[PDB]
Amino acid sequence: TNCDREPIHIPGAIQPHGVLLVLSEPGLVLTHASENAPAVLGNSAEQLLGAPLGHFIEPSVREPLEADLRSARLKQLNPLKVVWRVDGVDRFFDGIAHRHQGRLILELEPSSHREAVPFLSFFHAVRDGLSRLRDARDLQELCEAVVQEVRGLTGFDRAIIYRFDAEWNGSVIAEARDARADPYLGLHFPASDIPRQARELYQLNWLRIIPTIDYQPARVRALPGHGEPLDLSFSVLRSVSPIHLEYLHNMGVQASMSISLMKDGKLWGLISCHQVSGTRYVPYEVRTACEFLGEVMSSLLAA
Amino acid sequence: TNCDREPIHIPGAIQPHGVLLVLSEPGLVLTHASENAPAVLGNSAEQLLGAPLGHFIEPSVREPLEADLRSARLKQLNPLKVVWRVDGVDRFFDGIAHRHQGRLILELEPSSHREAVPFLSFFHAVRDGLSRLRDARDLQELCEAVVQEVRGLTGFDRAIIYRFDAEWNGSVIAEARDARADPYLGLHFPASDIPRQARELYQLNWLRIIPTIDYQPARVRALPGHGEPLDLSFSVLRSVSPIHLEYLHNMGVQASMSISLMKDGKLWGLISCHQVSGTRYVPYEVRTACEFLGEVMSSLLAA
Ligand SMILES: */C=C\C1=C(C)C(=O)N/C1=C\c1[nH]c(Cc2[nH]c(/C=C3\NC(=O)C(C=C)=C3C)c(C)c2CCC(=O)O)c(CCC(=O)O)c1C
Ligand SMILES: */C=C\C1=C(C)C(=O)N/C1=C\c1[nH]c(Cc2[nH]c(/C=C3\NC(=O)C(C=C)=C3C)c(C)c2CCC(=O)O)c(CCC(=O)O)c1C
Repeated sequence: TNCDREPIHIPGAIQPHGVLLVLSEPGLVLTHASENAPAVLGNSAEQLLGAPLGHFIEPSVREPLEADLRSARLKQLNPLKVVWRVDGVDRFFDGIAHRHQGRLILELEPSSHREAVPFLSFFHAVRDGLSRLRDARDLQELCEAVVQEVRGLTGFDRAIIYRFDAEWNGSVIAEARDARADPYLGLHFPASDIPRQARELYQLNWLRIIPTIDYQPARVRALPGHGEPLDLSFSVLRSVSPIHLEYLHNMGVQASMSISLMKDGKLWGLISCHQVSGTRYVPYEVRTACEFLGEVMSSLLAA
Repeated sequence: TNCDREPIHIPGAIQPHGVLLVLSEPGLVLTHASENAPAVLGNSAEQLLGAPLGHFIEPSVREPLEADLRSARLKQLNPLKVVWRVDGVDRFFDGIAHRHQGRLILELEPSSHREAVPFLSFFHAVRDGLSRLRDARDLQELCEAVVQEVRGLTGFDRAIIYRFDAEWNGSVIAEARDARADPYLGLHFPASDIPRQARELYQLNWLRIIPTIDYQPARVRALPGHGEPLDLSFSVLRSVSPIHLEYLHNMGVQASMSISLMKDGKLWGLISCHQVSGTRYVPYEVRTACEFLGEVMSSLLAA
């Protein structure tokens, strides 16, 4: 048994700082809604399950949202602009929608505290970041550039490159840190700290974020006949394995984010980030800029 | 003599669809203004020369603009938001500012016809583009990906990869085209079609755009004692060599854009684009996304 066996892709629950919905196609009837919807959205699961999405959307953004949701080109279209009209009182969300195993999953995170131009911060992050990565003259300089850039953009206490060896053991080959975070640079860890089914999932889904390791999972409720494990492999809000939360607690880490580094189709390593005290809800534009930099680094892993 | 000798970096004039200003430091007094300022800005050179920039800027965007102009971090801060208050009647511009040879040059192009979210189109362009470039499995697939993406983003009739050989002759090794543009794929051209001082300039300044080859150059006027050739090497609006305009006329090309491809610090090739009929004022976000893709391709020129 041991670590390789837990089915981390179907926990039945999400991290409660966003809301997860499942939408029928083509009608966009909600078949599933996470149970934190009252706190986040201002509606109960009973109001949600079996209602059409449009009923809750401010009418002027409604048709474009529905058009996007039916597009597949789906992302490419993320993030979706979601204005949730309840009281109302519009609430604003970035929607991240994806299709997996026959389900259309729409995840809602509250739109950033504004106020700077939308997507300007992404524009600058990836331009400045690309040119620092291109200054690197070898693999070690690349790693140190990436970790400095990611720590700069996010404000995480620690950011490392964690490289896998042939046996899937890993080592900390680059680190940028606040002084206040103990230095992990140079440490090697056994393969079971990132077990096989996690590594397999992380070859497909290149980003995970845990803005606080102390949260109450919000169960995903479903219409009768629906529900039945929801495959959450590509869902950003997926509740993470409790044994990993305990590992982070024991490391003394309150919040985490990691990004897969790919090479020739195979997981090569991770950019891994920790907040040592306090939480870390990384804004959408920052997270996405960091993933973009990880894709650039992955493409450069030919030098 | 021949082609290598013309001093293309100091033509004394600009392409008239934007305005070029030179600003003193730290006071931001205009020492130079291109003579098309009446058409573009609504002020004469006489009103401009020796006035402080702030006098013309809408007061609520004035302090941040001046702060940026004095920053160096200068870009990194481009584009600058420039609201020009004359009549007034605000007019809106993207400012591209740079320092070169001791001058602070501010170039003003009219802000795009709006209306979509600012920088959203850049966000999508570089994300979708990066993932198509990463699908390429060899140099030829890379070239064909780049040319398809750039043509898709811009709408140019033709987009090619033009690769330099050891003697600086070039060949068209990839092409995407409207059918209506003759195919240049496979053609080789002599080194003098892109002469030595152009190639040297294009190792430093990675983008040039000619939205119409038929334009009246707008001379750059200067305060007494100033003026004296303005080095326009890094200026986007720099008027281009008339012999090159004739070459484009003769190719049957009405508008052009090219991007340098760099490898190990040396010019490797160009992404070159043509509009065969009609003009092509590529919006700022599109141009900048194309340059970003050229930087990615340049970084990948290790495979
Ligand atoms: C057998 C069970 C497990 C033991 C024992 C253990 O130590 N982890 C077990 C299961 C497990 N881990 C993860 C995900 C995971 N683990 C890491 C490990 C590290 N983070 C670091 O910074 C370092 C070294 C400094 C190590 C080593 C990481 C980065 C991750 C990814 C998640 C994150 O970024 O925090 C999982 C999967 C958790 C999930 O996706 O649900 C499991 C089951
Ligand atoms: C000796 C004078 C010149 C002769 C003869 C000639 O043919 N060109 C001469 C000078 C010259 N060229 C350029 C810039 C330039 N030339 C090219 C050439 C090509 N564009 C194509 O698509 C192809 C093949 C299909 C060729 C070959 C290009 C791309 C450029 C860059 C400008 C642009 O993108 O249109 C200059 C410099 C012009 C300037 O920067 O002021 C000069 C002096």
